[PDB]
Amino acid sequence: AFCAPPAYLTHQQKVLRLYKRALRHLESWCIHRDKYRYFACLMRARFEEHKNEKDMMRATQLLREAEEEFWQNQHPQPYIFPDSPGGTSFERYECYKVPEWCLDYWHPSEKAMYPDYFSKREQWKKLRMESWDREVKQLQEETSPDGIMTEALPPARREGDLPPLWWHIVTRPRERPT
Amino acid sequence: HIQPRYREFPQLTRSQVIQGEFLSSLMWFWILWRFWHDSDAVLGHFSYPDPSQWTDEELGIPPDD
Amino acid sequence: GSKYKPAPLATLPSTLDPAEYDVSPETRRAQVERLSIRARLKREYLLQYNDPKRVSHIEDPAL
Amino acid sequence: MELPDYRQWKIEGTPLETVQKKLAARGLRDPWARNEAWRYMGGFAGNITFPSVILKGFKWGFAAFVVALGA
Amino acid sequence: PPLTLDGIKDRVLYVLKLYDKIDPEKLSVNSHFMKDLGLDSLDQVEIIMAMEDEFGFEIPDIDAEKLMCPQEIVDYIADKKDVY
Amino acid sequence: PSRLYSLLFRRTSTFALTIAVGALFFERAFDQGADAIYEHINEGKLWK
Amino acid sequence: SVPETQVSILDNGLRVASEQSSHATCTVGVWIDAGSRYETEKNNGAGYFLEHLAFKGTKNRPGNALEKEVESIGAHLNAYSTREHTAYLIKALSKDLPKVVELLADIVQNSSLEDSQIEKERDVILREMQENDASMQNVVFDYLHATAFQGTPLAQAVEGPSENVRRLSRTDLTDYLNRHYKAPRMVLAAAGGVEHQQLLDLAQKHLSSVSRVYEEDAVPGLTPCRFTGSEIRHRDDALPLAHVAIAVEGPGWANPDNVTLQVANAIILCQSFQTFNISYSDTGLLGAHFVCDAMSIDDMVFFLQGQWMRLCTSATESEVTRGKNILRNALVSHLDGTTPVCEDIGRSLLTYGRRIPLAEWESRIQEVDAQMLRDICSKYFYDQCPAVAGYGPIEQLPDYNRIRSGMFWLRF
Repeated sequence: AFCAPPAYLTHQQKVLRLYKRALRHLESWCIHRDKYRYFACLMRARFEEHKNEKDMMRATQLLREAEEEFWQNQHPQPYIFPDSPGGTSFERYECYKVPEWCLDYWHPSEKAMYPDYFSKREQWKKLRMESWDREVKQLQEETSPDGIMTEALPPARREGDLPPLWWHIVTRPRERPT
Repeated sequence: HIQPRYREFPQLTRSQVIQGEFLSSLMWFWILWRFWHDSDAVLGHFSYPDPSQWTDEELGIPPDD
Repeated sequence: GSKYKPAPLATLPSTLDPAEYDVSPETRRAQVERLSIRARLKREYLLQYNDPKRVSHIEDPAL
Repeated sequence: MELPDYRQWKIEGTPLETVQKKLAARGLRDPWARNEAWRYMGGFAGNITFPSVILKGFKWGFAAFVVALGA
Repeated sequence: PPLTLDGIKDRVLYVLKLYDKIDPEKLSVNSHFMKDLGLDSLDQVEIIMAMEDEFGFEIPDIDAEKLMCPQEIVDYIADKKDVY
Repeated sequence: PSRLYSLLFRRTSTFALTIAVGALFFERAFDQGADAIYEHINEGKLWK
Repeated sequence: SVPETQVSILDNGLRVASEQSSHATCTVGVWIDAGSRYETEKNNGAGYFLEHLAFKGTKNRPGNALEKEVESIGAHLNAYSTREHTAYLIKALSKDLPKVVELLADIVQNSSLEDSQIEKERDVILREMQENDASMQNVVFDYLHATAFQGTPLAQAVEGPSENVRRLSRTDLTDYLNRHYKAPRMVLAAAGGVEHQQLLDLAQKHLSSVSRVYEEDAVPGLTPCRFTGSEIRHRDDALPLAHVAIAVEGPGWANPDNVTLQVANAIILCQSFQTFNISYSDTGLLGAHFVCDAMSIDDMVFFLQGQWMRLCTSATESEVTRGKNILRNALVSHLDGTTPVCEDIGRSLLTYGRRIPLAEWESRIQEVDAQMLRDICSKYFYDQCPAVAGYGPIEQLPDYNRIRSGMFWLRF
C-alpha cells in the first residue's frame, strides 16, 4: 500500500509474484504442514528449472502456461489472512478510524480535559504550516524535466525540511483504533 | 492473566483442565446412566411382527374357492 | 484443459490475458504514459488536500 | 518476552523428517523445514487420535456411573 | 501483548536464523538478503512469506518487492501495525 | 457435438443412414403427436 | 554414414550450428526468426526493405565496401525473406571461413542504414512492386494467403503494402532491426568444408553481444491464425492464361503427419499443376497451383478435386510406395549441395529446434502406409472449406458452392 505502482510489470515481478500466489494456493490444498512443506519444495523445483532460459520468447511461454496451469489448479477458498483483502478483519476496525481533522471542532470544554494532548497537537500543526512552502517548492524545483512522472515523491534532501506531502502518511488514523 | 508464549505449549491453569474434564465426564455419566436405566435406543421395546407369518385364518384369507 | 472463458461478467483475469503478456514497444510507451496522466492528476490532488491553510472544498471535477 | 533458542528446533523426531528424507531422495533440501518444527517439536508433539477426543473424560464418567448405580 | 520494536526486531531475525540457506551466525540486520546473504530473488519471496506468517498479516506485493535488508522488514512490519 | 459430425454428418453414407432411420421413426412420433392434438381440439366430436 | 549436424548455443542465445563434409565450398548463413508474420501493419515492409538495404552499407564497411570484400575472395552473397524466416547466406571457399563469418556479423549487427541508401532502395522496391504484379503465380499465392488468413498477420505480404514501403523511417527500420534480430532467435548454420570448433570460436568473436534484450520488455509474442475458407477472384480477361490455387489448412512444422501429407503430394491437364504444402508455424496450406486456359479451369478443378477424394477414399499400396520413393529422393544432402544443406540446418534449428537427420526421415517415411495416408487425407482434405485464389480469365472458374460441395463424394 505504501510504495507506488510501477507502470508496466517486468517479466520478473510477474514470475516472482506467481511464486507467491502459487505457493500460497498450495497451502489451501495441503492443509497439513509436512505434506505442504513437501509439496512446495517440489514447486520451487518447477520454478527453479527454467530459471536460466535466456530465450525470452520461451520464458514468456512458460509463464503464460504457468498462470493457466495455476488458474485451473487453484483452490476456490484459499487461505487469505485477516487484515488482507477479501478476508475478514479487513475493514473491521475502520469504523473507529476517524480522520483526525475532527478534533478541531471540539468544544472548548472537551478539549479542556486532555490538556497536554492538544499542547503537542498544536506543535505538530505548526510543523505542517511551517514547511508547506519549502515542501511544494521542493516538489516543484525537483519536478520532472519530462512528461514522465511517477507517483513517487522525493525525500527531504535538506535539514529541517520535512520529507514532503507527509501530513497524511504521518498523522494517519491508527490501524486498530481500539 | 496469562503470559504470551513463543513456540511452546501454552501453560494451562488448574481450572481450565478440571472444568473441561468435568463437562465431558458428566456427558459420559449421563449417556451411560440413561443407557442402563433406559435402553430403548435399540429395539424400542416393542418387536416388529413378521408380516409374513400370519396364518391365512388370521387375516381372513378365504380358502381359495 | 478447460480454458477460462470470460463472459461479460466473470471477465478474463489479468493473467491469462494474452494482450498483457506480449506487448509492443508502443504499448509500453502507452502504459508508461498513462501513469503520467495519473501521476500528474495524483500530484494535483496530493498537494491541494495536504495543503495547510485550506478550507475550501476539494472539488473532484471528474465527478 | 524471551524467545526459545533458535537452535532448540531440529527436524528429526518429527513428521518433517520423513518429508525431509523423501525430498532428499529427489535431491531437494527442504530449507524452511526447521521453522515449521515447533509445530511438531514439543507439547504439541503427541499425535491426537479421534477416539481420544470423543472419549475424553469417559474414564471418570463411567467411574461416576458405577458409583451412582451402586447407590 | 502489543509488539514492541525490539521484539519484532528479534522475531524477524530469529526466523531467518532458521532458514537453512541464511547463515545463522551472520544474518545481521542491515545484511541485505540478496547482495550480502546472497539469496535468490526467488528466496526473498519466501523469506517475506515466512514473516507474513510469523506476524500474521500480508505484506503487499509492491511493498514487498523491497523487503530486502533484514531490517526494512522490521520497521515496515512495525510501521504497519502502528508500533511507536 | 463433434461426435455427431464424426458419426452422422461426416460420411455421406452415414449422413443418409441417420436420415432414413430417423424418418422411419418420425412418422410414428408425428402421427401419434399430431393425432393427439387433432383429437383434443375436437375431443368431444369423434366416434370415440 | 551421413555426418551428424552438431548444434551448440551461445550465451547470447544465437545457435551456432554446423555440418561437415569433404566439400570445400562452405555456405555460411544466418537465419533469423523474423518475417512478415511478426509485423504489425505499420511496418509491413520493414524486413524486405532491411533485406534490400542490409547488403548496401554497414557501419564498419561504408557504402559498397562489403560487396567489394565479398568480391575479393570470389564469394557469393545472397539473402531472402519469407513470412516467418529471414536468411543471409554466403557461399565461399573453406580457407576464407573466418572473414566470411566476420562479414555476416556486420550484416546482422553494426549494419548501417544510410538515409540516402534508404531512398535509393525505396525506388527499387516500389518499382519492382510496380512490376512484380507481372508474376502471376506470385499474385495468386499472395491472394491465397490473404483470403485464407484474413485479419491475421499471415495475410500480409513480405513486400507489404505500397504505402508502408513509401513510408519508412531509418528509425522504424532500426526498430525492426533492434526488435526482431535477437540472439536467441538466431542460428549460424554452416555446411560443407567447415570445422565445428573453428566455427564456434569464430562465432563468439564476431557474433557475440548480439542483442538479446527487448525494449521496455516489449517482448514480442505470436498469434495462432485462423484459416478462413474464402476465395478471391481477380478477374482480368486480357491475360492469356489463368492461375488458380486451391488450398486447405496445413498442420504446421511440428506435426509429423506432414510427412504423410508429403507422400500424398508425391502421389499427385491444365498446363502446370503443381501440388504444394506451404507449412508455416501452427498452420499451413496444403493444396495446388494449376494454370490453365479459361475453358479448362473448370475441368481441372474437378480433376484436382477428384484426385484428392481418391486419396481420401481409395488409396492403394502401389501409389503409396511410389509416393514414398518420390519423397525419399527429395531428401536434402551433401549431394544436394552445400547451399541446400546449409539452408536446411537454419530452418531446422529455427522451426524444430533441432536438425532432423535423414535416417529419422526415412523411418517416418517407411512407417507410412495406405491406411494412415487415407486417414490423414480424410482428416485434412475431406469436407474442408478451401481458400481459392484466381487471377486471369477466371469466369468459368466455379464459385464457392461448387468447389466446397465437390469436396464431398456423395458415395463417400
